[PDB]
Amino acid sequence: GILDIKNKVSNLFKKIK
Repeated sequence: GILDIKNKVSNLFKKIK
């Protein structure tokens, strides 16, 4: 799931702050 996985990357974007 490409959209799935990029949803995680999106989460990691705020999750990293």
